Amino acid sequence: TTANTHCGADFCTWWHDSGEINTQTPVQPGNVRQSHKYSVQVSLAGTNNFHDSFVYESIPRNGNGRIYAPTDPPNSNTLDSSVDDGISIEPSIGLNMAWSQFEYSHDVDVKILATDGSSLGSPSDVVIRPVSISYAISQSDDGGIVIRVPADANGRKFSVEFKTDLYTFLSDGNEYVTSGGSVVGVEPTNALVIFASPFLPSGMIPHMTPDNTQTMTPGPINNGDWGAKSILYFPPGVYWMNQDQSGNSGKLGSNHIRLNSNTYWVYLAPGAYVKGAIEYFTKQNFYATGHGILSGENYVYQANAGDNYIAVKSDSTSLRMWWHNNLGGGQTWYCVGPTINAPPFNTMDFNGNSGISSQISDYKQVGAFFFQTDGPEIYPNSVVHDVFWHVNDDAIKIYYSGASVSRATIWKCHNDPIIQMGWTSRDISGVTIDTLNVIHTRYIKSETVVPSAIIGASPFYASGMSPDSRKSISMTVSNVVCEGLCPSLFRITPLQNYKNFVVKNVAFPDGLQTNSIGTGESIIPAASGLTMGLAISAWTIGGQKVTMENFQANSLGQFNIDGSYWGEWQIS
Repeated sequence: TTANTHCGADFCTWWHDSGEINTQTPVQPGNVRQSHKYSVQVSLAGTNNFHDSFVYESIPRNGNGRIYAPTDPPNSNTLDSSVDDGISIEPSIGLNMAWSQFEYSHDVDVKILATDGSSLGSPSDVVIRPVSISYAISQSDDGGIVIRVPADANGRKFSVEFKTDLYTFLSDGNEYVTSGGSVVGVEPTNALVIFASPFLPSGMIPHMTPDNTQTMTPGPINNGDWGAKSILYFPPGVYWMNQDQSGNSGKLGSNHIRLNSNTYWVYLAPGAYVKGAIEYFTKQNFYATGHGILSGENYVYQANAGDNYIAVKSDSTSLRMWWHNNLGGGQTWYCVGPTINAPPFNTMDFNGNSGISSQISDYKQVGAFFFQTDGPEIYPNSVVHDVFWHVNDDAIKIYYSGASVSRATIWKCHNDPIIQMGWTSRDISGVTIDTLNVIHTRYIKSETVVPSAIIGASPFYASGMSPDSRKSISMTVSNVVCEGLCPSLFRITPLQNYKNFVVKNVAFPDGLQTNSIGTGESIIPAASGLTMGLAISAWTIGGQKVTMENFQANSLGQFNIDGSYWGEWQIS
């Protein structure tokens, strides 16, 4: 039955006429998975004039289950039993992520109701993360929860969490368990994320004509349907890859969009939902903008675009959501507005020549339950701001100089650190990360090869390598909050020098883990001939300051930094 939406310059919501409630299997090709538990509505602030806003839902394994090929029957267990895809207990306890996005320029109220017979609870039972930004919350007479969201040029991106819905993740140090063990995370069984986004900057909506734009028609995407125009435009509606590379129809997750070199802009309207992935070929500056969604939900784990999209890992040919393999040099990617859902592998890589950078803002990543779902690369001189990324691998990969990352909210599953700087020797300077909110983690294991930490550097990816004393990493990391019983601040295997490395204003309000798993302990081992020039200040845990008197492994900071570095680093 019919939704009551609103779209003006004040705020904009949307719907889909092919929503499907489904918690177990893939949705139909032309359908969109819709929240089984929540409705969301938006009104101008204080007016009690509520309009429907679609609530999407994403589930572990996308309903496909453990399958080797995208044409396999769902939940048929064709993936080899030895492959760990990053999912274990999550389906049996009902874990999923729902979200709703709208556009706004004026203060609004957001109303949430349950649709499955649940009681949401009183307003005092609600927590909104990141906790750095608080909200006025009230209860309506029908039991609904109402949140006042003020206008903000940067928008707001937040998780609404109800006490009686929370699941407690327990681990024995090797696997999640249903009782006993140690607490490694507390988060919604049924997550609900709100994206209150600003309207796009005028320069990030392309000027489209019939001559310069291929306008797509909702329905199946057959090979070549995307054409060869400057701009590829997806208006509101549902779209899905429907053929394999040979042109056989009725196959999902069996191809991606290899753009003509003419096409430099992909524009996703609000209310567009595209099941696919994008590979650019152009040698000029290129774009991904708009408030639509690109979803990898039909792709299997590690889907190999060089081998029929099956679940065989290749670092070179496993499918990225945003990809390029033919860079010309002197290029910038402009990514402003999009949401990606359910990536099968690493989310973004641009290859071919080193002269690349990105400007990324108002950019979201959800439903990333699989291993290897890292955040986008942070190429030289990139500027990233106002992002919300769910990840089960490296969130922020600092491999290049000059980059800035600001106002990033990260929801971690159980693999690799928040910030990653390791794998090889690197020379980096001029990097700033500020206002970083880590709102959840749920590490099963305490690890250093894939560091379970906020600031991490993995050891050498290959044997017969030596740390390089002529190289150094320098950066500033400021205004960090980790919420919940948290992992360690630092796990760095030194592969080169650390110099003028500033870490300031870092808070762990709920404490570090202090369990027998050991995840809370920071670890920086000896590395002969290298310096560890860390300047740490204003580090608090549970509201108490970490100082030179309580930093140690068996005290508050749990900072097991090797004694060989004494004097090179300081906490103040």
